[PDB]
Amino acid sequence: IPRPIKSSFREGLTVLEYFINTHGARKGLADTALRTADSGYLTRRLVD
Amino acid sequence: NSVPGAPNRVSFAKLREPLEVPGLLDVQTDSFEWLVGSDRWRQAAIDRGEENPVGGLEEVLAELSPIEDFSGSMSLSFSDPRFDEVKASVDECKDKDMTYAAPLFVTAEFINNNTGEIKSQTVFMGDFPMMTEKGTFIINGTERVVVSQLVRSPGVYFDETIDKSTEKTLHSVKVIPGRGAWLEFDVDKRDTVGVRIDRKRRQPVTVLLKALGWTNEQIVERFGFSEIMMGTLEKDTTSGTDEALLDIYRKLRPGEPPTKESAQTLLENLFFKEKRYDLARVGRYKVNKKLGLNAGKPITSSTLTEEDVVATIEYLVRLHEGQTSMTVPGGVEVPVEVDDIDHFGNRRLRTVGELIQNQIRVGLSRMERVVRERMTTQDVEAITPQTLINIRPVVAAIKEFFGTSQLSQFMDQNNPLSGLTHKRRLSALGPGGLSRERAGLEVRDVHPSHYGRMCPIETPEGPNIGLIGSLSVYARVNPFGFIETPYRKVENGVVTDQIDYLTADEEDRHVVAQANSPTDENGRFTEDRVMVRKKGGEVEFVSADQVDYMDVSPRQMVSVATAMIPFLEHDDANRALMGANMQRQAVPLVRSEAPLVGTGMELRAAIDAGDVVVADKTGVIEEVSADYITVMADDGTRQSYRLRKFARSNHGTCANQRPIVDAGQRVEAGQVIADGPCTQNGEMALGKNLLVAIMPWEGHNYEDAIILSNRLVEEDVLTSIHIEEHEIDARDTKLGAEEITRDIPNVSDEVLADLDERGIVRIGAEVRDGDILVGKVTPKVRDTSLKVPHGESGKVIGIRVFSREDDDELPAGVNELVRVYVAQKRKISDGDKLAGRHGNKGVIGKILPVEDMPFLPDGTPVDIILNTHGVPRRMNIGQILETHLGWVAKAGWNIDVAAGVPDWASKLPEELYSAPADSTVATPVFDGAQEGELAGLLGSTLPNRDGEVMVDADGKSTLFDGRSGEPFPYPVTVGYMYILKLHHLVDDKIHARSTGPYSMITQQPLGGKAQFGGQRFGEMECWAMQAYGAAYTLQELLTIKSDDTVGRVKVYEAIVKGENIPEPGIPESFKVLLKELQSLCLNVEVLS
Amino acid sequence: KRLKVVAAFQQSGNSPMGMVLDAVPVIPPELRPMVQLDGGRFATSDLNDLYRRVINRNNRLKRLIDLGAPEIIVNNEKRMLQESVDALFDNGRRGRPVTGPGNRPLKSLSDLLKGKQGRFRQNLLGKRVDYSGRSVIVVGPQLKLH
Amino acid sequence: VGGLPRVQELFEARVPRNKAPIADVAGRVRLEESDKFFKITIVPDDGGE
Amino acid sequence: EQDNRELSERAAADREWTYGHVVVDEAQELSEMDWRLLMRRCPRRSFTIVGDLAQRRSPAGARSWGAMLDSYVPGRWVYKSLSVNY
Amino acid sequence: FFDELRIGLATADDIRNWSYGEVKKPETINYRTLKPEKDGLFCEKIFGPTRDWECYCGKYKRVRFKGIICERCGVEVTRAKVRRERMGHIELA
Ligand SMILES: [Zn+2]
Repeated sequence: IPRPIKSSFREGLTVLEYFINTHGARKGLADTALRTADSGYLTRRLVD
Repeated sequence: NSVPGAPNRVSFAKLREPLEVPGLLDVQTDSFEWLVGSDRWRQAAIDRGEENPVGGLEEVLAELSPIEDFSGSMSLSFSDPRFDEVKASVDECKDKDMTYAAPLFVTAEFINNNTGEIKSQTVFMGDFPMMTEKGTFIINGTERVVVSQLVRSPGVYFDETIDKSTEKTLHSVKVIPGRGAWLEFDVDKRDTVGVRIDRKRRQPVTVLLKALGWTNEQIVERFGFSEIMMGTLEKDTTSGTDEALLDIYRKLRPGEPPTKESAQTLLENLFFKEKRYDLARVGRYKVNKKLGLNAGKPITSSTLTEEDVVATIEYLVRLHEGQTSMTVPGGVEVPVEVDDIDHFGNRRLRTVGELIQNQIRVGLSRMERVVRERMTTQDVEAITPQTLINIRPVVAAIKEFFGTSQLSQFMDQNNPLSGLTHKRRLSALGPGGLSRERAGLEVRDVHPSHYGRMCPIETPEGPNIGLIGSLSVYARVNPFGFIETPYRKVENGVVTDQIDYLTADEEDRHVVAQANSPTDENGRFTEDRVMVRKKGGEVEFVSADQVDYMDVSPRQMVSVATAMIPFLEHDDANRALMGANMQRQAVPLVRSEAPLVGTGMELRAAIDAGDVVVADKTGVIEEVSADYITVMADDGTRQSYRLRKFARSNHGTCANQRPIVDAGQRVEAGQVIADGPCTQNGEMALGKNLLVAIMPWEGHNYEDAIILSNRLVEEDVLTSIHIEEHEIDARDTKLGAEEITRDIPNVSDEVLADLDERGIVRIGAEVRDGDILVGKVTPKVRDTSLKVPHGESGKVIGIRVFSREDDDELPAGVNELVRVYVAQKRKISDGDKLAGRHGNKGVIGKILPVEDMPFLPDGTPVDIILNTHGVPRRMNIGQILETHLGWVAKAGWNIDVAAGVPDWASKLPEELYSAPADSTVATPVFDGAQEGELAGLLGSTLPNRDGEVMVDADGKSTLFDGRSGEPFPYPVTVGYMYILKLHHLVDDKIHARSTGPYSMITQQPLGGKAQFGGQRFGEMECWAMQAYGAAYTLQELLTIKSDDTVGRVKVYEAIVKGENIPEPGIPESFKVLLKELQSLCLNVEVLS
Repeated sequence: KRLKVVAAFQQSGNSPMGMVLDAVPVIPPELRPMVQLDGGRFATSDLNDLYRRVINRNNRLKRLIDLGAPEIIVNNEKRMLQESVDALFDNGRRGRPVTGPGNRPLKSLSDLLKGKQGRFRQNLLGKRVDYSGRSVIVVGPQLKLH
Repeated sequence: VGGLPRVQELFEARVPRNKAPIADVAGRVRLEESDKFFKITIVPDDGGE
Repeated sequence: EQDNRELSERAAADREWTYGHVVVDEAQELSEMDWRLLMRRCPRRSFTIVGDLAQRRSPAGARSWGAMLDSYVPGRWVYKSLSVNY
Repeated sequence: FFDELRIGLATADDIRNWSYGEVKKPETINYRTLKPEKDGLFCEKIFGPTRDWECYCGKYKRVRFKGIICERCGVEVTRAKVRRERMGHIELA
């Protein structure tokens, strides 16, 4: 997003800044089971 | 304020809220009102909108009336639904294990078209589960909540999908009603338009057009702006309507012979007959807004017509050809544009009302059938409607939705906020929704259409991430089902006070400003590069007269648990998410205390939820006890409120209420008369303010663990009450009848100490695992008594006993029922979980005596020690600021304005210039305490009892070690933080097993905390163990401990006797498998 | 594809004469248990039924072959025996299953060690190990690594 | 993006998407190129094909 | 599987290909069936036919344009000329 | 002890050998008196006894003498644990 966040968590993000920073956060909390599953699949193979 | 009894809670807010937060659970009540045509809703509609306000029952009964047969000699209609008073109150229901319902009535008229004789007859439709003032239902005694479902709106949805084989663009459309068949058009790589009906084999759309009575001249007139369409015309082996109707009937009804009339009536009663196909009213709205049809004109009732099936194609072509406009012949201009699926213009909300409507419709369809089938085989001139009618199906639908549905959920009664967020919850899963297969990662995303409509933070952390959500605070719900949020209106660069609620599509064709934008004395603007959001979720600098709207507050997108977080813009979304979902799991304490530093959002949450008691009418407190409050009002009437004492929730908590008013007091209306489980003077108190030191102690606060004083146990600060329910039924049996009594086969004579004459334990008696609560028997005779499960213990509160004889109510096969309610006061031990409102939790490692805690130069010990290592890599510093302000409050302040307000109190009100101790304050999430103000107020910080300031102007206080007595060489950040005790306790999460109950279907332990089952030993553990080379322990786990039977016996014996453990024989998973291959005549042999 | 089944019996100490059966074994009861229920009802598997069917057909066929009866009824009952035994081994593979009370196919012997409810897949999963517990962990730095 | 996909692409002996051709022989190269295409010819050092 | 051959090659290896435009120089040397093929190739009918009937060496030829085109693009084809010679 | 596992085709002699009898009746139990029937299924003579150390005759029940075949019922008296480790055959017509 070419609009950056020119504020820190010390100054305090504005409302929009705090809105466009939820996207990647939720992407992470979502992906962080598929990642585990892929690793486990590779490991299951390597073990078999 | 706007609340009569308003504990003064000063605010650092620098703006004025031009719009008071609405009722927070209206999303439920308004919808249930639309369903029963209540007069409030009827006028609310008439007051703005339409002229005939049609309800939600009226609507089904109209879309059902009249029930005719094939001939029409007779007809049977329903109308004018009525709701006569409820039988019993909410308490009477929650106690008698009964539902909160009202008799429903509807007039049923019958005609005899041969004669024409009316036989009007009022009817009894059933007892209809009604809805409480709190936004709930009460089903069979338990309190429930009908969550709202997110779905995709009916309509016509275009698309574009780069092709795979050829890397070619190719468009598609799709018409999706509430009921009917899916009609899809496409443009493929061969550049030939096509169609599919009931998702069947594909066809040239020209087939459909001609089937609709179109001649190639008509087509060439309408189309012809596109050569692909002319080509689909030429390259077609079916000319003439009837030939095309036969084509459709063939690719759609194979084996049955084509008949002219059959095909005509098929294409008629597939889309255009409003019995097998209906775009619900929202569907028609969406399909007219798009396509520019039926402009400025009713949407009363309709289904698919021809103009829409044709403008769909014109839109598809005009879009393939890459255009930005379409002006249908008669319709209006419209932008050509692909449709986003997760956009809220396209997604919509089924509220409790619509769900119940649908299930009532289902029951009514069953009733309609059953009516017909007894409407041919009866004697006319005799049949009233109450003969043709069997209401049973209806009730079942009702009783099958308020039970056996994934949207009627047991209420989250762990604390007021948990329920309040349960009721404002949006689900994208359930009957009619989706599942974890289709549920990918774009429905679980945040979309720029959620601003003011859905919270981008509140949602679970695991497999329900992004699907479940929570509705914002300033948002409401269109009658269609689309969520609206308010915006201030702006004219000529200056902002008015006219509030206009917008749904997304409207929001998208405007330039929307930001609340924190400056103004001066008028709402006018003083900057020029105003920050705005544009259509495509985009944000940018723009001019002044160029804004078409404005936001009311900064907290328009946040929710009700995320707005009770101070210093949010200083935390990160993950940790704020976790804080929110933590507050929502927080037990009620024996004594509640409100945040010394909070947000202007706890009072209103506590009111709207409903675990408090508010003055119905202004008046004067006549009498006050702990079980009753009595107000003699100003009009002469005497209201009498009753209080729930030690009331078990659905989660073991306590719902005790306690008054906060004294006799003779004069209360307004809207004033809090009693507090709840987690309120103090009407504002959420889910936790405690505790004196915290930010420092690493001697390794006992390592990796997120925490350290506590023992004053939090001595003074039962973080102590909770937990109640639990134990039920036993006494039913009949062949061998005999179960009779609950005191006497029992040979057992002790003391165990019957706490048992009264009836065999049920005696109140005020303390109990212990294995001890008896109530005595039941199955003949032989047997000892079938109820005993406390392992761990749980406490004192007998209550006994709720139901008997066949007394005739209260019971199920089938059962004759008697006893519920026991036993309580447990739980002080904060080690292993328990704590947290704060910023995503900072941790188990308790060490509970330290007060004399070894880091104490201050006042003698004041700290109460909790938190480590420095988890703060700066998690971005949850909002707790540091919280801590500082907590100090600033517990120890008041006075800015010295002798020479004038300093350069950092400029923006401050004239009410924060000073404050005494214990001075609660408010730092709203995005209009709150800045950092200069806080650094300055850390210096004022009135001295103590002895004229000394224990804390510097940086938040740091020199401390002393209670073990060495020597001071720590470096000053330490100290303050007061608001923390919370979580349902994740110890006793309810601890387990252990040596040998107990096994399955008897698999030869394994009955795996479960309730069945006293052991832990599992999966594949990965076996892998690790094999990688150690450990081979006798692995065999010990897989044979001696789980499945083997003689092995378990012999090992228990060998250990209880003291003889070395026997050695394996030959695997018993082999001594029998053999005896299966010797059965298939396989000569499996084992050899050396 | 055809050379394999022949090169097998080329060296296999055994010849293909086992594909054809002249005796058939039975399992030990504890694999076909039949137990009353706690209240008067019964609970069984469906292998005793298959063996009973086989044995009925076989004894009747024995008779038909002692009674000098025509070749046709002997032939018919022999087809029936083949069908019944093939069912017992793997009912549901060839043609139509042999349904039971509930129009359910009777669980054959292949259906005893094939699926995850099968004697092979078992012991490759979690077993609910006794002499075990679980709790919540806190930190002790007054401790040693062992 | 050569992470877990590449590991799965190797331990399973799969032909890669961006496959590169290798030299069946030693020697020198004659490199020609035309519109959107390379053509290499390996003249060996032994004196063969 | 994944060979993402360039457009020229992915196309020329397929007669079931729909182009987006078609140039034809010395187009008088073509036959009714040739144009049938071409117009089965481009359904968008976005041709740029060049030619000169009086430069024809073919006994299938055109002898006029409307002959071969009105069967595919009647009244919807433009005829421009280039009169000067330099 | 175990070193390898061989699997192969069974002959009729292998099945005649694995066995301890030859069942002939289509009888499993007596639904009335709840007892396995003779020369049928769940029999005690070729699969072993059900109650431990007692013959289906129920006479030579004491364990003090082991390794005898009660002539009446034919049930060698021993541990019932064999009813898992015991097979029989059927010499099909
Ligand atoms: Zn005997």
